[PDB]
Amino acid sequence: MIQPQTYLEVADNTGARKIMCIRVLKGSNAKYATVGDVIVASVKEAIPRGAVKEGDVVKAVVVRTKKEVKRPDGSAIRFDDNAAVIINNQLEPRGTRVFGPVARELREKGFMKIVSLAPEVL
Amino acid sequence: MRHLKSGRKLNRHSSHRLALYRNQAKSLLTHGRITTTVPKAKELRGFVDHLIHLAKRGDLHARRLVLRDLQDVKLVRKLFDEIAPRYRDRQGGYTRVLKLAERRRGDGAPLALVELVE
Amino acid sequence: AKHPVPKKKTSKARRDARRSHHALTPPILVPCPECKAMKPPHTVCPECGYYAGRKVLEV
Amino acid sequence: MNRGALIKLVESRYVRTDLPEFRPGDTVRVSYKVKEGNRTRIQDFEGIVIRIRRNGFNTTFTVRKVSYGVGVERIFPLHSPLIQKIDIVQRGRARRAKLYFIRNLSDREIRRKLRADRKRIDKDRAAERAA
Amino acid sequence: MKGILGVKVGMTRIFRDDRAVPVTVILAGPCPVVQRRTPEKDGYTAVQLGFLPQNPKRVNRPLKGHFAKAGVEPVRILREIRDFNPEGDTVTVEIFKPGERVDVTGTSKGRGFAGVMKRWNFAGGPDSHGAHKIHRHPGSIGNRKTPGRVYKGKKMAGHYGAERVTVMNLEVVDVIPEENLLLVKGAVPGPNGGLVIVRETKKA
RNA sequence: UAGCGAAAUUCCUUGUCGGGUAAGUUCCGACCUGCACGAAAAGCGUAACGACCGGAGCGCUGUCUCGGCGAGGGACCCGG
RNA sequence: UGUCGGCUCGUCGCAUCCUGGGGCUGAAGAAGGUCCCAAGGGUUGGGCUGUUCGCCCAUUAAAGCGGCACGCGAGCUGGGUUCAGAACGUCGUGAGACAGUUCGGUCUCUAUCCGCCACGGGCGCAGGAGGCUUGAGGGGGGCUCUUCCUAGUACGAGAGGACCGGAAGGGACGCACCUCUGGUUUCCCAGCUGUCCCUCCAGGGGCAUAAGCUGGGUAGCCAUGUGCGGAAGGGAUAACCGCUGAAAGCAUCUAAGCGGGAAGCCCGCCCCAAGAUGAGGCCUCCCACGGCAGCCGGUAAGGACCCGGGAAGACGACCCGGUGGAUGGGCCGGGGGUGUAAGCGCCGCGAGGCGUUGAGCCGACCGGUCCCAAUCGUCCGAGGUCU
Ligand SMILES: [Mg+2]
Ligand SMILES: [Mg+2]
Ligand SMILES: [Mg+2]
Ligand SMILES: [Mg+2]
Ligand SMILES: [Mg+2]
Ligand SMILES: [Mg+2]
Ligand SMILES: [Mg+2]
Ligand SMILES: [Mg+2]
Ligand SMILES: [Mg+2]
Ligand SMILES: [Mg+2]
Ligand SMILES: [Mg+2]
Ligand SMILES: [Mg+2]
Ligand SMILES: [Mg+2]
Ligand SMILES: [Mg+2]
Ligand SMILES: [Mg+2]
Ligand SMILES: [Mg+2]
Ligand SMILES: [Mg+2]
Ligand SMILES: [Mg+2]
Ligand SMILES: [Mg+2]
Ligand SMILES: [Mg+2]
Ligand SMILES: [Mg+2]
Ligand SMILES: [Mg+2]
Ligand SMILES: [Mg+2]
Ligand SMILES: [Mg+2]
Ligand SMILES: [Mg+2]
Ligand SMILES: [Mg+2]
Ligand SMILES: [Mg+2]
Ligand SMILES: [Mg+2]
Ligand SMILES: [Mg+2]
Ligand SMILES: [Mg+2]
Ligand SMILES: [Mg+2]
Ligand SMILES: [Mg+2]
Ligand SMILES: [Mg+2]
Ligand SMILES: [Mg+2]
Ligand SMILES: [Mg+2]
Ligand SMILES: [Mg+2]
Ligand SMILES: [Mg+2]
Ligand SMILES: [Mg+2]
Ligand SMILES: [Mg+2]
Ligand SMILES: [Mg+2]
Ligand SMILES: [Mg+2]
Ligand SMILES: [Mg+2]
Ligand SMILES: [Mg+2]
Ligand SMILES: [Mg+2]
Ligand SMILES: [Mg+2]
Ligand SMILES: [Mg+2]
Ligand SMILES: [Mg+2]
Ligand SMILES: [Mg+2]
Ligand SMILES: [Mg+2]
Ligand SMILES: [Mg+2]
Ligand SMILES: [Mg+2]
Ligand SMILES: [Mg+2]
Ligand SMILES: [Mg+2]
Ligand SMILES: [Mg+2]
Ligand SMILES: [Mg+2]
Ligand SMILES: [Mg+2]
Ligand SMILES: [Mg+2]
Ligand SMILES: [Mg+2]
Ligand SMILES: [Mg+2]
Ligand SMILES: [Mg+2]
Ligand SMILES: [Mg+2]
Ligand SMILES: [Mg+2]
Ligand SMILES: [Mg+2]
Ligand SMILES: [Mg+2]
Ligand SMILES: [Mg+2]
Ligand SMILES: [Mg+2]
Ligand SMILES: [Mg+2]
Ligand SMILES: [Mg+2]
Ligand SMILES: [Mg+2]
Ligand SMILES: [Mg+2]
Ligand SMILES: [Mg+2]
Ligand SMILES: [Mg+2]
Ligand SMILES: [Mg+2]
Ligand SMILES: [Mg+2]
Ligand SMILES: [Mg+2]
Ligand SMILES: [Mg+2]
Ligand SMILES: [Mg+2]
Ligand SMILES: [Mg+2]
Ligand SMILES: [Mg+2]
Ligand SMILES: [Mg+2]
Ligand SMILES: [Mg+2]
Ligand SMILES: [Mg+2]
Ligand SMILES: [Mg+2]
Ligand SMILES: [Mg+2]
Ligand SMILES: [Mg+2]
Ligand SMILES: [Mg+2]
Ligand SMILES: [Mg+2]
Ligand SMILES: [Mg+2]
Ligand SMILES: [Mg+2]
Ligand SMILES: [Mg+2]
Ligand SMILES: [Mg+2]
Ligand SMILES: [Mg+2]
Ligand SMILES: [Mg+2]
Ligand SMILES: [Mg+2]
Ligand SMILES: [Mg+2]
Ligand SMILES: [Mg+2]
Ligand SMILES: [Mg+2]
Ligand SMILES: [Mg+2]
Ligand SMILES: [Mg+2]
Ligand SMILES: [Mg+2]
Ligand SMILES: [Mg+2]
Ligand SMILES: [Mg+2]
Ligand SMILES: [Mg+2]
Ligand SMILES: [Mg+2]
Ligand SMILES: [Mg+2]
Ligand SMILES: [Mg+2]
Ligand SMILES: [Mg+2]
Ligand SMILES: [Mg+2]
Ligand SMILES: [Mg+2]
Ligand SMILES: [Mg+2]
Ligand SMILES: [Mg+2]
Ligand SMILES: [Mg+2]
Ligand SMILES: [Mg+2]
Ligand SMILES: [Mg+2]
Ligand SMILES: [Mg+2]
Ligand SMILES: [Mg+2]
Ligand SMILES: [Mg+2]
Ligand SMILES: [Mg+2]
Ligand SMILES: [Mg+2]
Ligand SMILES: [Mg+2]
Ligand SMILES: [Mg+2]
Ligand SMILES: [Mg+2]
Ligand SMILES: [Mg+2]
Ligand SMILES: [Mg+2]
Ligand SMILES: [Mg+2]
Ligand SMILES: [Mg+2]
Ligand SMILES: [Mg+2]
Ligand SMILES: [Mg+2]
Ligand SMILES: [Mg+2]
Ligand SMILES: [Mg+2]
Ligand SMILES: [Mg+2]
Ligand SMILES: [Mg+2]
Ligand SMILES: [Mg+2]
Ligand SMILES: [Mg+2]
Ligand SMILES: [Mg+2]
Ligand SMILES: [Mg+2]
Ligand SMILES: [Mg+2]
Ligand SMILES: [Mg+2]
Ligand SMILES: [Mg+2]
Ligand SMILES: [Mg+2]
Ligand SMILES: [Mg+2]
Ligand SMILES: [Mg+2]
Ligand SMILES: [Mg+2]
Ligand SMILES: [Mg+2]
Ligand SMILES: [Mg+2]
Ligand SMILES: [Mg+2]
Ligand SMILES: [Mg+2]
Ligand SMILES: [Mg+2]
Ligand SMILES: [Mg+2]
Ligand SMILES: [Mg+2]
Ligand SMILES: [Mg+2]
Ligand SMILES: [Mg+2]
Ligand SMILES: [Mg+2]
Ligand SMILES: [Mg+2]
Ligand SMILES: [Mg+2]
Ligand SMILES: [Mg+2]
Ligand SMILES: [Mg+2]
Ligand SMILES: [Mg+2]
Ligand SMILES: [Mg+2]
Ligand SMILES: [Mg+2]
Ligand SMILES: [Mg+2]
Ligand SMILES: [Mg+2]
Ligand SMILES: [Mg+2]
Ligand SMILES: [Mg+2]
Ligand SMILES: [Mg+2]
Ligand SMILES: [Mg+2]
Ligand SMILES: [Mg+2]
Ligand SMILES: [Mg+2]
Ligand SMILES: [Mg+2]
Ligand SMILES: [Mg+2]
Ligand SMILES: [Mg+2]
Ligand SMILES: [Mg+2]
Ligand SMILES: [Mg+2]
Ligand SMILES: [Zn+2]
Repeated sequence: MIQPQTYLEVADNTGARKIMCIRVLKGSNAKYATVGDVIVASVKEAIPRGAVKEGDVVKAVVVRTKKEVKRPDGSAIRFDDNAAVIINNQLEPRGTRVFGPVARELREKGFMKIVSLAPEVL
Repeated sequence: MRHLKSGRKLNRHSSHRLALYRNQAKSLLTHGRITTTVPKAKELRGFVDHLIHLAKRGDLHARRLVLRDLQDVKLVRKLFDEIAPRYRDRQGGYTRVLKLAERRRGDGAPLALVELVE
Repeated sequence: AKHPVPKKKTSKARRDARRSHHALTPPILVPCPECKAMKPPHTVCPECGYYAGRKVLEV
Repeated sequence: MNRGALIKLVESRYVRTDLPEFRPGDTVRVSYKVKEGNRTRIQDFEGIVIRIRRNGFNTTFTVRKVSYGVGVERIFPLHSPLIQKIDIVQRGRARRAKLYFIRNLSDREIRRKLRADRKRIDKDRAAERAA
Repeated sequence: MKGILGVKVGMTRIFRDDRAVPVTVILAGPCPVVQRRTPEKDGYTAVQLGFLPQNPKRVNRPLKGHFAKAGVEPVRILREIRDFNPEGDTVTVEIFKPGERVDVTGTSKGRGFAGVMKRWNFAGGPDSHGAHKIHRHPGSIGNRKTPGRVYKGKKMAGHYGAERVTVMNLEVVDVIPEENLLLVKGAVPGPNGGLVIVRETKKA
């Protein structure tokens, strides 16, 4: 359940470290964004000389949340951090790698390049 | 809403209600029959019946459990030696409550009597 | 709160019409099947001490 | 009528019994059936069970594991037809029923606070000897 | 337009095609007809149904004669299904088949005197910043001298619950003739053990 | 005059430039066209101090998204 | 007759921001421009500043304009402004002054009437009753986006890119629900500190909150969780488009007549509803009781009182039960929560550990069982007006 002001850990090699949600791209007035949702976010912390810098307004896609995500099979899944991955306007991952596991819902929502770059899809 | 919530509050907080049930259990297990208001009467039954059945069990664990609520060692000895045996074949219903005719003058409280079965 | 207050003195008609539901209902009594004394049902007879056909209380 | 009997009766067809018992603290490998694209495989989930809810057929248990530096929790229904098998890999002894606190402990402290349950391990070895 | 009386028994979920589907279990059948409403005798078409057998000692003479006219044992509940006419004299769960879409009607759980926030989902007030004793109050209710009154039907505080509620287009997950059971997918108004009516859906 | 200046003073005014912010009529740093600072009704600075008045951050939160449940004393019923 | 702005709560207008239906276009397509019809629903979150307004950020189908004492302080707020303090600029010899700036600065427990939300009591609906109903008339609801197939086709040099028709998936909103997810769970269980006590050890109780603190947690009530709704369809139309066709040999959508045509109107859907005094309909039950359209009295069908109670509930109402009985309490079984009780044995100098032992305890949930408590009863209650 990511909403505006929520801090996300970036799980790629774009140079960013923490972004902050500022909008959920999902209709005119969505309240929360879960796994597989594209958001607009302001970069709040980055390593030097990266692909992006602090203050950059980028679009990301959430890959794991601290809220649990319910699945039709009756089961659920929950992670220890709310994490996102920066993307471009063509849903492509801007970085070259992703770190940590990502959720399987992404495969349903057309993020095959992030799913392939994942070390483990859960 | 109160849907399926058991037990009364009796305009008392937790410790006050607990001590009320305890003191009435003591007074009853002593005198055999006490006069109380009808709600306190209808609520005593669970407490006293559970204690009496526990005394019917008879072992040391039951004596310590009952002594948690009763504290008085002599009263518990009386409950195990005199009161318990006369309910050896009775399964539950060790107490009874009968409504009294006339109310109370100061406040109009409807009274009742709670006594131990024969 | 700005202290609401009665606008007009209530007419005797209106106050008595409001009180139209104040009448007491008389008690509910039955004869005790031992001393035939009138007493509330489901209570122990306070004139003979009997209930359910046996002594319970000294009257 | 007995409404609880009716509920249990409707549930009866789906009740699963071939799954080995365990307690909060045991390390477990759950072989779960997973659809991805365009097939269905089996993905394993190995971790410490931190909680076991009990509601007859609606009993669900939660499993925690560190996966590549990220704490992951999965909740499974005991009578789910997607759990192919469950394998006990270690018996731990917990003084508690709910194991939430291990979300704030390091791995070392976790090993210190959930030591091996030598009793139920000896009971596991005591069986396992067929004739 | 088929229907049947029944009692909500409780909620659970089952597994169909690797999907956990929530169900309400309803004890519907059996229900015998005790009267039939015809256009020539009453003005419209309907079927009066009876549910749950009753101790005859608890039934009074008028209802007893009514039951007897149909040659039907005493029953606890009598409820009509309009625009219905089964050919037999007893309605069972067999009328509903898996996959059929239905509407279920029940009596909601009564919430008693309900605040404006529980009844009408009002926003209430601030819980700080000076808000003086109105953290749950409804606020303004009118204008001023114009119109100088309150609208009819203005959402306010009052009773809420224990009212007729109809939930529509619920899939029949399963039917169990041996136990007169009806497994529907979703939520059905009222507590476990409440009276519910199951009819065919009105939405194509 | 020195010093200071869109100021506890600047009408036009959210002046313009820079900083902070995803975005800053406030804030901080500048310029000076000071409507209408200015040197014991003191001028410009000042470590320490302030339940004084601004601005930003970290932490943490039912302040909020957005409300939910629970406790007790009233409110509700009866007697005075 | 409390004056800005906010918050809460709305409702209305339509000069329509969006969604819908159109005409003209300097309308190829896609996208716009302009005018016509349309008020059913919808119209976001944030930075600045008391602001309304406005600018800006990120979105959007869209971020409409207005009325209701510039809606709404016996609903809240009190930042602005508009008492007394203090200061700055400026004015005045001065006391003081400006609305010019700046810091601060008491907003009143009890609703009589109308109105509104809920809810009972009385009477009436010509005999009195138990049920089941019709729906006059009301309210609710009414939203929209993305992708895909059609089809990279019609159209265009190319970029770009459809009508019509057909699927799938969202956002907010509404109603219900507790299987799952997630809360609470005031004593359901365990751990821990300090002190006082029972009884010295052990084992326990009180108090540290109106749970002493911590770790958990049933039923219930709950959203963050789950199901479902917006329609489909029919009818009459608005702008607009026609058919046939005079007056007016032509022409004309019209003067006679007939089609097509909107998220709008009427029905359809859910809910209330015969106080609908126009008091409806159907099933069944009781009956011509005595004395003097009236009165008194005992009854009938029945109803109420009282009592055990209830996911019903402020009271009262509703619904269930009253020994011919499972309604509550107890007891037993199951679920469930807590997580291995006391005691004894064994190991250790000891704090403790092991075994007995998934033990002991254990509210509400699903059941069983007359052990206890609904004992015994009383009061109402038709004799059917007239053409
Ligand atoms: Mg990472
Ligand atoms: Mg920077
Ligand atoms: Mg209630
Ligand atoms: Mg409460
Ligand atoms: Mg109960
Ligand atoms: Mg209690
Ligand atoms: Mg209670
Ligand atoms: Mg009570
Ligand atoms: Mg009191
Ligand atoms: Mg008291
Ligand atoms: Mg206390
Ligand atoms: Mg106390
Ligand atoms: Mg008990
Ligand atoms: Mg009694
Ligand atoms: Mg007195
Ligand atoms: Mg009495
Ligand atoms: Mg006031
Ligand atoms: Mg008032
Ligand atoms: Mg006040
Ligand atoms: Mg008031
Ligand atoms: Mg007052
Ligand atoms: Mg007078
Ligand atoms: Mg008068
Ligand atoms: Mg009056
Ligand atoms: Mg008089
Ligand atoms: Mg005497
Ligand atoms: Mg159940
Ligand atoms: Mg059965
Ligand atoms: Mg794998
Ligand atoms: Mg691990
Ligand atoms: Mg399998
Ligand atoms: Mg019903
Ligand atoms: Mg409220
Ligand atoms: Mg509501
Ligand atoms: Mg609410
Ligand atoms: Mg609030
Ligand atoms: Mg506030
Ligand atoms: Mg205040
Ligand atoms: Mg307050
Ligand atoms: Mg208010
Ligand atoms: Mg006013
Ligand atoms: Mg008027
Ligand atoms: Mg009600
Ligand atoms: Mg099936
Ligand atoms: Mg000079
Ligand atoms: Mg300057
Ligand atoms: Mg400036
Ligand atoms: Mg200066
Ligand atoms: Mg100043
Ligand atoms: Mg000026
Ligand atoms: Mg200015
Ligand atoms: Mg200025
Ligand atoms: Mg500016
Ligand atoms: Mg400007
Ligand atoms: Mg600037
Ligand atoms: Mg900048
Ligand atoms: Mg700037
Ligand atoms: Mg400020
Ligand atoms: Mg200048
Ligand atoms: Mg000046
Ligand atoms: Mg000066
Ligand atoms: Mg001087
Ligand atoms: Mg200084
Ligand atoms: Mg100070
Ligand atoms: Mg000082
Ligand atoms: Mg902060
Ligand atoms: Mg609050
Ligand atoms: Mg509350
Ligand atoms: Mg409370
Ligand atoms: Mg209280
Ligand atoms: Mg309370
Ligand atoms: Mg009084
Ligand atoms: Mg118009
Ligand atoms: Mg339009
Ligand atoms: Mg249009
Ligand atoms: Mg146009
Ligand atoms: Mg063009
Ligand atoms: Mg076009
Ligand atoms: Mg063009
Ligand atoms: Mg036009
Ligand atoms: Mg409109
Ligand atoms: Mg509008
Ligand atoms: Mg805005
Ligand atoms: Mg702000
Ligand atoms: Mg800020
Ligand atoms: Mg603002
Ligand atoms: Mg501000
Ligand atoms: Mg402005
Ligand atoms: Mg856009
Ligand atoms: Mg458009
Ligand atoms: Mg308005
Ligand atoms: Mg004006
Ligand atoms: Mg005003
Ligand atoms: Mg306004
Ligand atoms: Mg006003
Ligand atoms: Mg106002
Ligand atoms: Mg007012
Ligand atoms: Mg005001
Ligand atoms: Mg006023
Ligand atoms: Mg305010
Ligand atoms: Mg002020
Ligand atoms: Mg100010
Ligand atoms: Mg101002
Ligand atoms: Mg002022
Ligand atoms: Mg002021
Ligand atoms: Mg002043
Ligand atoms: Mg000053
Ligand atoms: Mg001066
Ligand atoms: Mg001046
Ligand atoms: Mg002068
Ligand atoms: Mg001077
Ligand atoms: Mg002057
Ligand atoms: Mg003056
Ligand atoms: Mg102050
Ligand atoms: Mg005020
Ligand atoms: Mg006053
Ligand atoms: Mg008063
Ligand atoms: Mg009043
Ligand atoms: Mg009036
Ligand atoms: Mg009435
Ligand atoms: Mg009317
Ligand atoms: Mg109607
Ligand atoms: Mg209507
Ligand atoms: Mg194509
Ligand atoms: Mg289409
Ligand atoms: Mg849809
Ligand atoms: Mg449950
Ligand atoms: Mg739950
Ligand atoms: Mg659950
Ligand atoms: Mg839970
Ligand atoms: Mg306890
Ligand atoms: Mg000791
Ligand atoms: Mg102690
Ligand atoms: Mg003491
Ligand atoms: Mg105390
Ligand atoms: Mg305690
Ligand atoms: Mg918890
Ligand atoms: Mg707790
Ligand atoms: Mg619970
Ligand atoms: Mg929700
Ligand atoms: Mg939907
Ligand atoms: Mg038409
Ligand atoms: Mg033409
Ligand atoms: Mg023509
Ligand atoms: Mg014509
Ligand atoms: Mg036509
Ligand atoms: Mg036409
Ligand atoms: Mg046509
Ligand atoms: Mg239409
Ligand atoms: Mg629609
Ligand atoms: Mg109805
Ligand atoms: Mg009706
Ligand atoms: Mg009628
Ligand atoms: Mg009329
Ligand atoms: Mg009638
Ligand atoms: Mg009719
Ligand atoms: Mg009778
Ligand atoms: Mg009855
Ligand atoms: Mg009786
Ligand atoms: Mg009897
Ligand atoms: Mg029972
Ligand atoms: Mg029982
Ligand atoms: Mg039990
Ligand atoms: Mg058990
Ligand atoms: Mg268990
Ligand atoms: Mg042990
Ligand atoms: Mg032991
Ligand atoms: Mg030794
Ligand atoms: Mg050993
Ligand atoms: Mg048990
Ligand atoms: Mg029996
Ligand atoms: Mg008995
Ligand atoms: Mg009697
Ligand atoms: Zn007597």
